[PDB]
Amino acid sequence: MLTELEKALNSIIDVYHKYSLIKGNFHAVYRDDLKKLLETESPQYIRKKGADVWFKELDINTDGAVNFQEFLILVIKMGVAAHKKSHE
Amino acid sequence: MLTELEKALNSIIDVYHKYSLIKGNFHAVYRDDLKKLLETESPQYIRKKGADVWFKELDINTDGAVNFQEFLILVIKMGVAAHKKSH
Amino acid sequence: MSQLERNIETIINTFHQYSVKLGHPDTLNQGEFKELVRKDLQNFLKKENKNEKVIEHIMEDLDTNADKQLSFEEFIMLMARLTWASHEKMHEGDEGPGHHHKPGLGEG
Amino acid sequence: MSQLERNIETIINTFHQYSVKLGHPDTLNQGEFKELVRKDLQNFLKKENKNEKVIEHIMEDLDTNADKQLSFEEFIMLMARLTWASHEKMHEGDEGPGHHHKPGLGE
Ligand SMILES: [Ca+2]
Ligand SMILES: [Ca+2]
Ligand SMILES: [Ca+2]
Ligand SMILES: [Ca+2]
Ligand SMILES: [Ca+2]
Ligand code: NA
Ligand code: NA
Ligand code: NA
Ligand code: NI
Ligand code: NI
Ligand code: NI
Repeated sequence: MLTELEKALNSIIDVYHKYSLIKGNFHAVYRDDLKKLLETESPQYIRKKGADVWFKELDINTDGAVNFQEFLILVIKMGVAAHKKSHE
Repeated sequence: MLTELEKALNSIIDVYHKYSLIKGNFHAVYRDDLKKLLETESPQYIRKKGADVWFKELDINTDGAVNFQEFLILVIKMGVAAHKKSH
Repeated sequence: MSQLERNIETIINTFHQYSVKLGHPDTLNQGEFKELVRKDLQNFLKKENKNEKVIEHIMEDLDTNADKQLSFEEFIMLMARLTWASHEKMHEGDEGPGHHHKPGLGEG
Repeated sequence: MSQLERNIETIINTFHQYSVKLGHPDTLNQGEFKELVRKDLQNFLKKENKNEKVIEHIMEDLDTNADKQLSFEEFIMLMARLTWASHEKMHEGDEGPGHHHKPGLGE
């Protein structure tokens, strides 16, 4: 059985696929999909930046959606922000 | 023998290591190293954004350095910009 | 909190379980980083745990400021890589046409 | 031009070498993508080229907007993946010390 940390990493994969499997490409979170992702998965201090501001920054190749590679940019930034938040 | 496209991808790996092997971590390009990378490897319409602005955009985890995966963000954005500027 | 927040908290909790032991309580030294990988990453890094020198080079690659300590900013890159590798394992040789996840990293 | 611009130009020229053949001269279809992978990526995707259905699913994953075409914005994610996978192949089982690059993909 996987450890709690390893289960947490696979759970992050499940979180992304709850919004990338909605429509279109299986590994693409579109601008409307990211809005539903942010409003449901991210805290208020992350949502306050704006869904459109997040999408323009996450869409690295500017193809119209957020793949799993670009989604890990959000997980990294959310993890660093949540770590500093625990020491406040 | 590798093809010209595959040699171009391995050459991108070497371009990064010409600045990440200068000092410190072997897979980390610091702020001053990125300014050298941009002034040497990137065109004028990429340098016009600013080295400090590029560094803050590329440093995803904000650890004071740009690793290889964060450098690929610059390669992707330079490639799309070069394709959009061409023709 | 959401599912993603609880997953990130598990990363922060696991990091703090060991960083507080020796030296600076908010960073991982070589001993603390080895214990985290040996126990909490015994499946995702099962082959790497068999060679201690490989574990040392992973931290050296993660230690970007070269202080022989792993801050959370440097440590979370390992979490993103293992999450990326686990998803790549699920689509190893995927032929479609639909979406299906095979057993991920560490046969889990 | 610099070395990085030289490699990006190679990526752009290789893309347009096949995208201009059929249909829209700025995108790749399944046939134009297969030919690019078959010969220009015969070493990086050697094992993948053995299965034709695998090459199709790669383009399916790359097709972000799901219009059965590959714009350069979508195609360049494959170049970043293979560049990443090649650098990872150079550090496979790396024990150190220092920095070294083993042979990469297709070697
Ligand atoms: Ca994208
Ligand atoms: Ca960084
Ligand atoms: Ca410590
Ligand atoms: Ca450090
Ligand atoms: Ca397309
Ligand atoms: Na999608
Ligand atoms: Na360096
Ligand atoms: Na075409
Ligand atoms: Ni902390
Ligand atoms: Ni998937
Ligand atoms: Ni290297």
